[PDB]
Amino acid sequence: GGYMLGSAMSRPMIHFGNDWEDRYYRENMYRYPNQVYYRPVDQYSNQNNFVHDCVNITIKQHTVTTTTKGENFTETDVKMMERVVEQMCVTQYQKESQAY
Amino acid sequence: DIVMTQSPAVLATSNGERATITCKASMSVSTSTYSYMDWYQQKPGQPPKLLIKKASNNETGVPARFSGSGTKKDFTLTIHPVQQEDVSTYYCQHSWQTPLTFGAGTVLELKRADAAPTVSIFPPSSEQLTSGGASVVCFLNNFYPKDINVKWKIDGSERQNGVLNSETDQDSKDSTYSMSSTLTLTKDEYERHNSYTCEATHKTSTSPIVKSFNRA
Amino acid sequence: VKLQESGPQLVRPGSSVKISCKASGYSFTGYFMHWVRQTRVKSLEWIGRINPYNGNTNYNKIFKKKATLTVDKSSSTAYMQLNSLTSDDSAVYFCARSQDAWDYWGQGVTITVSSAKTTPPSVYPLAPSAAAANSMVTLGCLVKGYFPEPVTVTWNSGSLSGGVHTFPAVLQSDLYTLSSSVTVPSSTWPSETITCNVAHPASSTKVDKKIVPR
Repeated sequence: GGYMLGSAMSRPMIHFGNDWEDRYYRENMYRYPNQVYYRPVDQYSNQNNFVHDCVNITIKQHTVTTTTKGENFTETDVKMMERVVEQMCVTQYQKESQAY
Repeated sequence: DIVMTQSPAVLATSNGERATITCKASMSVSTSTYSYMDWYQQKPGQPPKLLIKKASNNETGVPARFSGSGTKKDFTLTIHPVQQEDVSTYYCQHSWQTPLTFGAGTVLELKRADAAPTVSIFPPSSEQLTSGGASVVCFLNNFYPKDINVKWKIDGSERQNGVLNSETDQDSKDSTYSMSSTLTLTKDEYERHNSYTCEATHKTSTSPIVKSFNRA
Repeated sequence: VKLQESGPQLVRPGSSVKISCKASGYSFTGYFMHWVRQTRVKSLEWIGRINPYNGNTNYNKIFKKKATLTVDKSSSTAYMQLNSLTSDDSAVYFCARSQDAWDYWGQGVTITVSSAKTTPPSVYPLAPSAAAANSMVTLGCLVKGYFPEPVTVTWNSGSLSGGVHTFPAVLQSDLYTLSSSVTVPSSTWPSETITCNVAHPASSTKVDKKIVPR
């Protein structure tokens, strides 16, 4: 809806500070997005606004399309996706900055 | 919603022995690597306390005599050895989807040796008499088993009307029970009589425990 | 980690209430917050959840339009507003932090939906009869004729907790009655003072009743 889809990218490796989350994330990150939806930077006041919009649209769209295939995400998945998509949305912002 | 069928509804277990609480889910709540089952413990007046998440992981500070096991549709909370502080109601809860529904709960109670009640009787206070009321109170404290009966007698004759009774849940330190019984009269009624008696009848005595006072 | 809820409330049938849940000690937006109530039957009834990160909510849809969940990120506080309350909504309401498990809970908020009037308790000391049995001594406190629940009863402002039994309140004729016993060695009372303290939030009363001999 005026949103672009960026190129696929490496999913960042997150350390959570405890072995359970660390292992859960490593084993499940293939289920999470590896490209983000974004609007052009020129439609946002600052980077924080670009990023928050990017996180929420990406996760919402990812939840919808994977649900049709039978995916089931729990709260742990959503909070991990919020953390990894946040970093990937920051990267997308930086990729759009490199266009200059 | 997922339906979880928790059993038994009630569980009595001896000190130091093993208690096992079962939860069957209406659909699978596991993958081949993770199971989405939590166990809580609730004591009177407190929110539930999380003991175990993802079927088998103890919360920090939960003693290792608690353990969670199972997979797919069948899950178990085991306590061994059970201690006095473990008396409470336990619940399973899945985390596969919302709503995170609960089993109906299991009331776990400790067994122990018989304990006779400590019985105390209390005349009406001056403050209460001043405003025209007269409550006589009888405490029956720290007994076991929980089945007890209290009888009020005024001037030797059984009195049933005007009696209000309240029972505590099992004590977390000595696994006993306690009961309070209050006989409420008007000040006028109270002063038409002299002898006031509560009689406790309990497994531990073949004759009742009697506490009494004379208004004189 | 602490979740601190607002105090108990008495509300008339048909009106609204807003309960707060102040979180501290963790990243507020890193966890969902659930609201649940525990009924007279002790069953847990889910109300809904909110994601503080983006404000998204999921409701127990069987409720319809009874509840509204919001957060204030500036104060890291979660709010549950309940509309058009009935007596069946009387319950203890809890907020709880969640990531696939409710690991920290608020202390609960007792809501009473009733047209009945607030009544402060009468607090009566229970001193033993003038007979000197000597193993220990048991004293007590009778809290009579109040509405609504709850009251808080402590002995010596909370410093006396061993040997205490506080009995569940009993509802009769639209008024609650509660009692508490405290057991101490015979050498400690009456030489040392023992007082029961009774607070009734709904009537904004706090009463201290010293137990005096005779």
